[PDB]
Amino acid sequence: SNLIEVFVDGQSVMVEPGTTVLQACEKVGMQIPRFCYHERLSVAGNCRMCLVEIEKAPKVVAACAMPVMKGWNILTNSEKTKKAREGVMEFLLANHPLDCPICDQGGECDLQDQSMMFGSDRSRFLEGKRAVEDKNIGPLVKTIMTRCIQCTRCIRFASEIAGVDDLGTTGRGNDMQVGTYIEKMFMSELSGNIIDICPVGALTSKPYAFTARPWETRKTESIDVMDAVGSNIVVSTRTGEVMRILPRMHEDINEEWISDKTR
Amino acid sequence: GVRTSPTGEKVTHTGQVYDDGDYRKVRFVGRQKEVNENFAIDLIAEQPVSQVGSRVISCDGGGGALGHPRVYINLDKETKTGTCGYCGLQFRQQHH
Amino acid sequence: EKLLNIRPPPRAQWIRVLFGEITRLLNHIMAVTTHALDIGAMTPFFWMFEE
Amino acid sequence: ASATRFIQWLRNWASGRDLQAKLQLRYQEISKRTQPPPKLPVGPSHKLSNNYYCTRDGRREAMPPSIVMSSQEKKAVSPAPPIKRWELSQDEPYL
Amino acid sequence: DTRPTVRPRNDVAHKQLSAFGEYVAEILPKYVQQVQVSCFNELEICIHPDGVIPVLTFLRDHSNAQFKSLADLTAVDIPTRQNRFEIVYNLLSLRFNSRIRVKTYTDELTPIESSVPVYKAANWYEREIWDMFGVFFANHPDLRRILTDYGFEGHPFRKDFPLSGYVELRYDDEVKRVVAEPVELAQEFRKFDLNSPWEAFPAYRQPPE
Amino acid sequence: EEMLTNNRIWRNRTVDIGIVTAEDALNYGFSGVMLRGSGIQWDLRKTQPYDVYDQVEFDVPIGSRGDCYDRYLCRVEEMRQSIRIISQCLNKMPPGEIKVDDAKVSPPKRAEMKTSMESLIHHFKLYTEGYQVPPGATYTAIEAPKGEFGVYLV
Amino acid sequence: TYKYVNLREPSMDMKSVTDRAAQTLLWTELIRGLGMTLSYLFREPATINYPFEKGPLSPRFRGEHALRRYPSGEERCIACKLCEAVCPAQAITIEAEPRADGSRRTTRYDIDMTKCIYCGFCQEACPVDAIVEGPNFEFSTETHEELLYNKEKLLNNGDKWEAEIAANIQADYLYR
Amino acid sequence: AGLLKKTTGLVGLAVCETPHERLKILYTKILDVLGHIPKNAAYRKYTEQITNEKLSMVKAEPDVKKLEERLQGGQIEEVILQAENELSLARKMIQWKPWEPLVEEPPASQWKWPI
Amino acid sequence: TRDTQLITVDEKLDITTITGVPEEHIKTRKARIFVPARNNMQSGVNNTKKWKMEFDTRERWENPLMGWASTADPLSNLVLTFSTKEDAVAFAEKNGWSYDVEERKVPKPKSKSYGANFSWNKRTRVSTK
Amino acid sequence: STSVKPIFSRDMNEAKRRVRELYRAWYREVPNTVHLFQLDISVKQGRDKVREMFKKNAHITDPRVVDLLVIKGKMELEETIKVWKQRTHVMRFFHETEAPRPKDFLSKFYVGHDP
Ligand code: SF4
Ligand code: SF4
Ligand code: SF4
Ligand code: SF4
Ligand code: FES
Ligand SMILES: [K+]
Ligand SMILES: [Zn+2]
Repeated sequence: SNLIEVFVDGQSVMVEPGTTVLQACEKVGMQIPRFCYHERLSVAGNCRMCLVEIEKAPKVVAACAMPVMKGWNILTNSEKTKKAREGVMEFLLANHPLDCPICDQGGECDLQDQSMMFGSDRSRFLEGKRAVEDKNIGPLVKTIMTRCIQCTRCIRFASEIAGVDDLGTTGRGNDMQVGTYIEKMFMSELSGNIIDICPVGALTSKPYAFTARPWETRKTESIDVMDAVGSNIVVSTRTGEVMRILPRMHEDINEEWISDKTR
Repeated sequence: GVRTSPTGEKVTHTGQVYDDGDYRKVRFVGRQKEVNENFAIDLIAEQPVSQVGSRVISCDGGGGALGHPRVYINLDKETKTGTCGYCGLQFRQQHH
Repeated sequence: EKLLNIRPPPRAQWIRVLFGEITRLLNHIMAVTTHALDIGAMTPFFWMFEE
Repeated sequence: ASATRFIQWLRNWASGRDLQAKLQLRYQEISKRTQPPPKLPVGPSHKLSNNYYCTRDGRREAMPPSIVMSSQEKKAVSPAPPIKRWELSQDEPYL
Repeated sequence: DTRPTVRPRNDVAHKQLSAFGEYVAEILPKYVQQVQVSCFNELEICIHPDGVIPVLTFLRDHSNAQFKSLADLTAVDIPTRQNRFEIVYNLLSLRFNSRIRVKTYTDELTPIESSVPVYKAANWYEREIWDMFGVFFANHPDLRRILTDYGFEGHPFRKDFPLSGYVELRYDDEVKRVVAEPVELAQEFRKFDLNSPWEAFPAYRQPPE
Repeated sequence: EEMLTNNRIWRNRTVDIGIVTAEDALNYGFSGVMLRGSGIQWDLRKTQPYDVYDQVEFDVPIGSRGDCYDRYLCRVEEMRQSIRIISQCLNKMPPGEIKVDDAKVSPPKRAEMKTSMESLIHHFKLYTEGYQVPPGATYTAIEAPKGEFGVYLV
Repeated sequence: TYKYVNLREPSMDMKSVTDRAAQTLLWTELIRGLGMTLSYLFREPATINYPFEKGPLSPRFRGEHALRRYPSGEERCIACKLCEAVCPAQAITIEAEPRADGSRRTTRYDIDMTKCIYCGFCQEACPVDAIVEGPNFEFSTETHEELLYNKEKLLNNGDKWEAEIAANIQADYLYR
Repeated sequence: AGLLKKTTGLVGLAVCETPHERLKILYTKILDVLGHIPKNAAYRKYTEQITNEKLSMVKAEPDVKKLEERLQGGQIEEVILQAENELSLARKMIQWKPWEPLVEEPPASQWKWPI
Repeated sequence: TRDTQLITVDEKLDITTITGVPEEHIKTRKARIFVPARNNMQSGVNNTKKWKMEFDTRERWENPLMGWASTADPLSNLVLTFSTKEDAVAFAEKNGWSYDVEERKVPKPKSKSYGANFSWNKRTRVSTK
Repeated sequence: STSVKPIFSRDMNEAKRRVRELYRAWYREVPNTVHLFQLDISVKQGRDKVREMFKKNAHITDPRVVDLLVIKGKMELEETIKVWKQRTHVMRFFHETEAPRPKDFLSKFYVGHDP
């Protein structure tokens, strides 16, 4: 066939042309770190957390946006790859606020877990952090944008999945802020999903605010009945009480999204 | 402060009070219901709003390592005060 | 620590040996004096349990 | 420590040792209950440079067991050299 | 090897134990199924359960083994396997100042040969395995429950046994006796999901699917 | 010892009582003073040392008759050897930190957890999820005050 | 290195044999034991006059729990639930919601003082020093229900023992 | 041989008055049992190797104290006791025949960890 | 070969009578064999690699004293991990439980091109970056 | 696939010999159990309880499962004979302090959600 051969840490794998370095590592069970890449949105390549060394190449490549060339040996655990993940994680946490105890994302946060799996264990940052002013985008999504890492997943989702071009980046540089610029409400039938695709606690559920923590919930896999689509959901419960509703991936029904009524 | 429902049972700071028909009130017969009278919501509101001449101010809660993690608060918004998410202290920008 | 593949720092190792041997005196005082108490001798229990 | 010299002699004589030198009751020789604040040192990883975690990561240097034999001329060997014989204490060989 | 926070690696012992592992396998090919040495220099001999007595007797009596002390005997319950149980022997050699692990397996219904003839220490350890796991040991002097209550039903250390059991005790005044009734908890044990969804150790990754 | 060691009443209750032979002690899984009371020269603090026990000097008491009396002498003598070790620990105590300088295993100082983003993440995760231990099984044993105390951790 | 504890041979010279004969007949070594206990009779007893004299403790003592406040009077707890997650005995139960002013605060904070093992992990895990184990060790009760503390009991403990808790922390926070 | 030790130091282990004679008997007896083991069995080759090495030292060290150091097996009575344990094992190894191929391979994932 | 003098037993493995479990918890239960779904709040996929066996949820009520969540179900916290679906089904049938099996859901491979973000004549051109 | 090591019995005929032997041992021991433990039940009640316990496991057809039941049952008899059990343990077979749970659908429907 047209399949080309690439190596992931020396293991051969046959991938279709156009496949990305990140997708080639999935074929062998390896998951590359990521904050901006989502398998159902456009490729951004702006978090630089997926940098992976390619053998016999002096430069690291964005694994989420780099197509695989034939005969490449992707080194997912070399010193260069691991030193690229520590630097990027160090830059993500430089201005991030010490909000973990009061942040609803604590315990199920990709920034926490990838900081403890791919980053360093301390900080050499001896300055003052940045502070951003919060924004109101409706009664459903609570915004604390000091925690935003400018991953643009909410921008791509709102424009592509929801077909609403209301979110964007204003300013430039370290002062780049995600928002609607003007006082506007991102009220859409798929508006609640920006909570999930936000890796940090910048976007969180307002009804669910402060009620529970991820580890103490019990997950019941059920079906949504608010409409005839039959969206698959997870009913999170704690001590005999329903706490929140979450999407459950089903490729042929609802992807990994659910409408606001369901959520 | 501490309120009292019509039955005379003191309402806690969490809004808890047994209804008239609730049998669980019997546990207080011959004893007392322990209610803390120093409502935090009331006390924190008594603190004055501090004026600071900068866009961004930081709060560690007072005492350094005896306080809370140091967070940074934005004061650009002129229609409200900036509030610390740990201790509740409020800050404002000097004449903007 | 063997499974983690880490090593405790030298000062911690000495404290653990220090209190490991203070803990040995706690055990042997209990063992010897309660052994004597069962056999009948009762006063050594009181002298060494103040230590 | 308040015992009279007569009783001190009597208790010393009966036990056969100078008890007053090693009293089992503590007096002002103990440390003060209030002590000055400490300033604890930092570990060897409290550096600002040449301190990447991939160079000091113990957990990531653990490997799965090395399989010697699997079912999927030579000299006899013991698990280790025979244990060396112990030597009698030079401090107090016989109690 | 100068790194303060990383455990030093002893490669001399790793070599010696690997050589003795082959030594055992060459002498007992009839039972030895697998041999391995961990990164912390511990040797494991995996055997067919029919070789419990031959393998242990060799290690106890052989001149170059002299494993004359049974440090411990225990079982591990892994429900995913056909032989869910895994009988583990830890032996200590005072002559050669070394330790070895012998591992076998059995299911709920297959007996395992008793080790009492080799090690008298195994008398009480095998009662514990039967008591807490339900593994029967053949030719045991007196096989009984050793840790659970009299008339206790079930083997607690099985993974499918609930943490709080099925019965609880209280004193009933009507019958002037201590009675057993189905378990009810004023506060249920809260189950936490703590596993991170991000792989921690690439070196131990399994082949896909 | 003035009350027990040379007391004839005490010696009657202990001498030639509970004799265990050296070969039976090993085959029954005995350890510690039970082995040493029968003359077996074995102490894990000297043969398989851990921590810093190879940097301290002490003697291992050894019995000769394997009876309750000899094992009593070993315990009284070990208490003297523990004072010997403590004297060396009090003098050779070094400076430095007291937990491994690896915040992915041991929590950071509270002053660091309230100042550094990385430390707060690690304090949060260590006290909620804990640190992951790589797969494997180990049998670790020490010379506990009353024998070989071991853990088979999987 | 090792040493024999009971490997000795008694000298068989006539004087030594007679010395042992006197010991056997005249009970010499049994009178040393009498002398040893006689000396203790004249030593000052080590007994303290409780409850008027209390055994010494240290600032690190782990006693009765208390929920602390800031100098402003605001509660320190922000319902992070780290103490609930690390509690070895699962003795802590927490529920929280947005307060009327928007703050993150608990509507429930229960410690079952009969499940608690008084280990101090909860105060090691708290990021804001909200939950502490105080120096009180005299709180025995006449009923099992009085040891099931709720947020109201724990706040009163904080308002009760703050003058002492704050001083003990001051004397120990540089070791934490 | 020199002076005869008064005690072995191990409870229940009597002092042997003819150690060199007793060790020749046992080591020789071991080599006789190993003959009935198949010539290519690893137990026969290894046990014969070590047994001859021990037997060689016994026949070249008339002094007991010096012989203990060369054998490195503790007191001479411990070495005699271990020669008797090697003889019982050799007799039992004949009835077990562990040199035969593996009785049965385990299920495919019987020794996989983690589950 | 073996010399243990084996015997032939031809019948489905069943240990319900020797496990010690009460009758009411072998016949009225329903064990759900499934691969846990990804926690949508994260991107990691390491929790969706092993099969699990959880039982049906029973009643939880409110403790009249402290309001805690009380239960009378001994198997409310019982989760078993299996390497394969057939391993899970074998364990369920061995212990007599009734089981429902949910087939694994794997994300489908997707064609991701960064060059499609800037397309000459397609709707995949992005208005923002 | 079907070859397995037996515990004691090679077939059901051999396993049922042990079951009947165990029933005799229990049948003869009830009169003493009601006597030594001073149970307030009669021999008829106790011997009917033994019969009930045996009948619960009458549908078994696996000789290995039957052997475990006899082995477990023999251990129960040993504790009763030697008075390792107390009056509480013997009387735990009768559930005297448990209110009889409903069996029909309507009764279970009213009182709760369990099947
Ligand atoms: S987004 Fe994650 S790292 Fe940032 S404060 Fe929230 S939980 Fe902590
Ligand atoms: S708000 Fe969340 S999803 Fe949007 S850019 Fe920031 S981190 Fe990404
Ligand atoms: S001291 Fe320990 S057991 Fe007690 S509440 Fe705190 S963490 Fe839980
Ligand atoms: S750890 Fe402290 S802040 Fe967090 S819930 Fe417990 S008491 Fe509150
Ligand atoms: S995941 Fe590739 S740069 Fe963000
Ligand atoms: K989010
Ligand atoms: Zn603050």
